[PDB]
Amino acid sequence: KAYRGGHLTIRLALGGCTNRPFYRIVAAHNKCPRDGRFVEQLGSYDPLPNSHGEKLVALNLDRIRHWIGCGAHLSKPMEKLLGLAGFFPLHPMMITNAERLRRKRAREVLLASQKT
Amino acid sequence: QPPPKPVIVDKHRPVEPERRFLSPEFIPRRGRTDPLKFQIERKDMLERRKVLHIPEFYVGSILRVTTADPYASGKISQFLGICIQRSGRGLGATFILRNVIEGQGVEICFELYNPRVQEIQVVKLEKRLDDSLLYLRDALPEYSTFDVNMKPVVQEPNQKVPVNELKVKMKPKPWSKRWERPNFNIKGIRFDLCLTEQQMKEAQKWNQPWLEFDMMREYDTSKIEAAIWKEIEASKRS
Amino acid sequence: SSAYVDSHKWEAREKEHYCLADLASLMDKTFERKLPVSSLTISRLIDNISSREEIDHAEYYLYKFRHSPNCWYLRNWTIHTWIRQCLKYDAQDKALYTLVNKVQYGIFPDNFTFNLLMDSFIKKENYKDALSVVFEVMMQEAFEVPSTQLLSLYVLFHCLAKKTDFSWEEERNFGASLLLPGLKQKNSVGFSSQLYGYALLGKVELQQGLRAVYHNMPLIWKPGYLDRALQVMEKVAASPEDIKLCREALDVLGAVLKALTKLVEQLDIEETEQSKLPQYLERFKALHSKLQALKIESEGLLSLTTQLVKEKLSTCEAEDIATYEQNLQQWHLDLVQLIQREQQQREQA
Amino acid sequence: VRPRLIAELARRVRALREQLNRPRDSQLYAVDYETLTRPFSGRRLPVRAWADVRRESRLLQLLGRLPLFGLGRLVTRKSWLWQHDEPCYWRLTRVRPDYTAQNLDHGKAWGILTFKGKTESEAREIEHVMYHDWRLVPKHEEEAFTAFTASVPYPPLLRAMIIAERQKNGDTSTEEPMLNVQRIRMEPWDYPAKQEDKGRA
Ligand SMILES: [Mg+2]
Repeated sequence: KAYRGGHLTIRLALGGCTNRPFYRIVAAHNKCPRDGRFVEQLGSYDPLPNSHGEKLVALNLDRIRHWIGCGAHLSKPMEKLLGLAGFFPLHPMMITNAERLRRKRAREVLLASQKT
Repeated sequence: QPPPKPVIVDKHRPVEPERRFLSPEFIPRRGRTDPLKFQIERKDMLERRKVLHIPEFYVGSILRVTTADPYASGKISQFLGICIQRSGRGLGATFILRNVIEGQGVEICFELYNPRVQEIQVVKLEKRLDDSLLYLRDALPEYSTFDVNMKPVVQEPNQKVPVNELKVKMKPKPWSKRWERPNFNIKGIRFDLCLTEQQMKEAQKWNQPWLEFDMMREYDTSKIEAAIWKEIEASKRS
Repeated sequence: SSAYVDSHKWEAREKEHYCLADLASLMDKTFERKLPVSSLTISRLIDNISSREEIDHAEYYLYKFRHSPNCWYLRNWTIHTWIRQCLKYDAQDKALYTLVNKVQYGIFPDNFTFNLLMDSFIKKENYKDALSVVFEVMMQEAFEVPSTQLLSLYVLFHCLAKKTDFSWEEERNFGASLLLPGLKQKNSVGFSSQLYGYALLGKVELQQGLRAVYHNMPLIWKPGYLDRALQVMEKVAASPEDIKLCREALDVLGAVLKALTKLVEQLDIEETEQSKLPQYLERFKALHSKLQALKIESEGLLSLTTQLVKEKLSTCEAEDIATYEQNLQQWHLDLVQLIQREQQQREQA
Repeated sequence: VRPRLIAELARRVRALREQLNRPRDSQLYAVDYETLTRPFSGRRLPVRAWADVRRESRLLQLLGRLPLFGLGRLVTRKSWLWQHDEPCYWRLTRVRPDYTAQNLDHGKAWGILTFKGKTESEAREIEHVMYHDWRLVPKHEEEAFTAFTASVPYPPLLRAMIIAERQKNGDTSTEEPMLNVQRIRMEPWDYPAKQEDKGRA
């Protein structure tokens, strides 16, 4: 499928049955479907915790750097995960969400102290 | 804001003044009868003309007409068509119109004095070298195929008659009238493509040149049409 | 100045003498086929006009040219052909209509041609037409010319002879027009007229907001027009001669009547003009007292002081004439190039 | 292989017809002020520009009130001057209005520009001409208006990777690695674009 224009993009592909999502960071074109074909499988991510409590994720640093040097845009969830990892800058919307959660928790504690 | 008002002025001493023009149905026929008939029918149609305008026209002109139909959509009938001919004299005078629509060639015979017709209109005024255009039946449909929504081509108030000197291609041989003969003396058709030089040589036998050379058949009119003119202007003044 | 008004050169120089009907038919068919046409046709037409109906035909053809594929060229010599053809055959209604709906016709006279037009207005002794026309020149924003003195005379006379107390459009027009003639920084008349225009603009703002100040009027957006008037007064008191008139009393009246008891364009931190009125009035009284402590005759009528300008007006009219003959020479030099240009097409054909 | 000709014919005819009788710029820029919907499109306008389209006028409508559409005359980007205190304008060089417009209130014009007093020796197409966000500055208060006057650490994981790299290489290099940031000219949103890059219906 020769897509007109377009541009490569590293994004998340979904796997696993319902109520068991398994994301896979992978490079592909902007116009490909969600579970459509790709070029090279890059890394994986499990949004569920393991027996240890932590959850799993894998990054392919050299290959991802090569792909970025070749030129490919990034999707918001995957670059957010990269920023949380540390190879990539931290996300401003992540900072805003954290600050909003902290404000809401402070407000809830204030209301609890008022009620008590 | 007020809309702009376009105005056109055309000043040419030779071209602007055209003097006179008579209708083809005011004139009488060669037949013998008392001119009292003619004059009373003329004053009748003239005191009707004081109401209805009949913008003068010619054969080969495009006429749009609105008429009062008894049983129709809105009880009116609007028809656009090419003038094939004007036939008859007196009040029974009529003009034929024709138009190809949806592939069908329709034609009407409108009488121009019945109260049933409401309005005449000249979309275009022009003249063909042939006085009779009945060969448009056998002509191609594209020549007669005209628009119904064509608004009036603006014509000057005082100008000569535009004559489109053209020729027309025709349907194949199986014609109805045998237009090839010299009895009609028509030229709008294109013989070279409609037939062969053999057919030309075969039809020239029906050439009767002496018709135009004879002079006891022609009908002089000058004094007649002058008297009719004077009757018209007298009725207009009165 | 009848010599400054009339000029036999224009009427006896380079007349075409082609058939008006032929040119009309040509232009009509060219604009019916809606292909672009040079200004040479319109110029020859206007030079050939000798009738009122012909000037009307030319007005409609100029409308068509405005709505033609070419509109920017805007040849001033053709504009003045039209202006002369209209004003010599005395259609002031048509002249005023075109000049007010310039957007419909797009006439743009220069300094000398406009001064000729306004001098003809003087000769016929009409005020409303000249007033509307100087408002349209305020729209033009063309005041760095010898016609600055004529504009000043006109406005200084008409603002006094007006005697119309309430009119928002007219008052904004006056307030905005009284500035541009005075930017030449010439004398008390100049900078005090700038002061009074600042006062009028601040009044218009305080009475109907800052929107109309700029929306359909080319002006600056700084709301502190009273502030600028105070600045002007303080710098004048610091610094020459200042021949004054009692329009400072009109300024006092406006300030006191405003001190007397939706989209938000004003900036939040910066206060509102409604809240600045008090300190505006305090500082205005302060500057009044300072000026009277410092010139303060307030007797010389300003329209009479424009007669003092008539002498150096009669000196600069010579420069204006010289520039006009320079324009004529440049026009006759570069226009003949366009006649051979049509000959190029005809020889190519 | 079987060729096909009607496809080429349709392509050519459609291209010719559209490039001939495309809708006029004025026709498709016209706006009805009480409904706030462009004709020929039936689309509504953005809430941020509703008021500006109701109140303020267009560039060519402003330029129609002065000769030659004001060559060299000051029109400033209202959006730029509300977004930044610095002066920003347009050195308009060429102008061309659309003849079909009744008020000659639409067309194309551009020249050199300037952003916060950073003038470029470059006369390029304007951006967003048809907006109702145009403000005309007079010739007075002109010079007063036109008057105008390191590095960052790498990410932690990346710097750790480079530390391991150069330690494997063998050199100490106790200096912390950095990149140039004065070179990276992060450009504001309002930096204009190329009209021709974006298409047209
Ligand atoms: Mg038969």
